[PDB]
Amino acid sequence: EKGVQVLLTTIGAFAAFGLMTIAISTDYWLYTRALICGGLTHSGLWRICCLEGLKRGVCVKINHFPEDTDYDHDSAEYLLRVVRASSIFPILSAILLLLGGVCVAASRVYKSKRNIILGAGILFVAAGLSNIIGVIVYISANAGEKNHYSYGWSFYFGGLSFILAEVIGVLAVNIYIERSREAH
Amino acid sequence: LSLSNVAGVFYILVGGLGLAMLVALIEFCYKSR
Amino acid sequence: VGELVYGKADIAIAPLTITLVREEVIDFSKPFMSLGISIMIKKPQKSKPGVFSF
Amino acid sequence: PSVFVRTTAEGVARVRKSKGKYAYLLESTMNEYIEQRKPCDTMKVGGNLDSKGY
Amino acid sequence: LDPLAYEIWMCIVFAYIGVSVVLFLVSRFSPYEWHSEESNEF
Ligand SMILES: NS(=O)(=O)c1cc2c(cc1Cl)N[C@H]([C@H]1C[C@H]3C=C[C@@H]1C3)NS2(=O)=O
Repeated sequence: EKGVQVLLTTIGAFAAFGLMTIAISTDYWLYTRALICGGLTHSGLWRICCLEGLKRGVCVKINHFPEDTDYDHDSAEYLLRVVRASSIFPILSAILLLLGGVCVAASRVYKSKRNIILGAGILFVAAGLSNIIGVIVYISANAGEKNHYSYGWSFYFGGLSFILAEVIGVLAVNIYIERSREAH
Repeated sequence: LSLSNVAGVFYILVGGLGLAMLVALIEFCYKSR
Repeated sequence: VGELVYGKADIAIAPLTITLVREEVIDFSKPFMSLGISIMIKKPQKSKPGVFSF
Repeated sequence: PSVFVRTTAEGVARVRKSKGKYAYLLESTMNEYIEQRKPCDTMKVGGNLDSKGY
Repeated sequence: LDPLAYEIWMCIVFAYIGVSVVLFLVSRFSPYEWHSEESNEF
């Protein structure tokens, strides 16, 4: 209600897009122990960077395709590794989030066409789903690859991005409903 | 249970949600005409 | 076999497999083990129960 | 190249250093002994193709 | 909570929210169905 929900909608859109991009890039997802350092590390999404051992603060990229005695021949495992490496589902969530924010901003321009906002809501919901999928594939890949491990602040930022995206979808749909109600 | 063991049903759930939204959009466009 | 045939050896106790051609040149004893030609490979990794395991 | 090998341990190493691209045909006794010994990175498939006795 | 690892509980919450939002949307975005007798409790 109160007609100001567009503000919260776009603020949430920009905030969640920022959180998602920050999480995709900062390389702080997994606090664990690796033989590369073995020692402590703060691996992320694209590149691993140790914090312990002879070389501290040294960052190197991770292969995602080690010699597993033809284990990469398995169709399911190969597909999972490919998706994890490309990491296209979180990217897709960010893209959909950005497009939804763009549609919401345009709504202030083309107020005649309501379908813009419905598209925005659908985009945000789909972004939430894609973020879920990215999280699932990331975790399943890590498991597939009994030590101690823990998740970094960037992962919780991704979770916040998902929650925000779904809330925004709700608000956009409510906006569209009210507008149609008052537009007969 | 790790998440690797029970991921398939999550994939199925997400596919179902996508399918539902697609179907609803299809019905929406159809009843628009 | 050369050691026994060419006099360099008097007896032999070992994982030595019988066969016709080898038996046509030297006397033999009775079997003291059972065996057979068998395959050997590297343990394939434990395939996790794939998707649709429910 | 020639799949053959000079000695048993050479075949063991080859199968354990081939990413599962090499299969070695040896007896049923040495095979089991190896299976029981660490790191136990190998296994026996199928049944004996023929029994011979030592 | 030991029988199900922490990750599964997190993703359960995520999917509960996703499903609830999707159901709300689907049931109540098409004005055609609920325009009359304004029509659904979802
Ligand atoms: N350890 S085992 O089961 O493989 C095994 C196998 C065999 C053994 C003894 C043992 Cl312990 N001796 C017999 C021999 C003994 C006498 C009986 C047969 C031969 C002559 N041959 S065998 O059948 O090849």
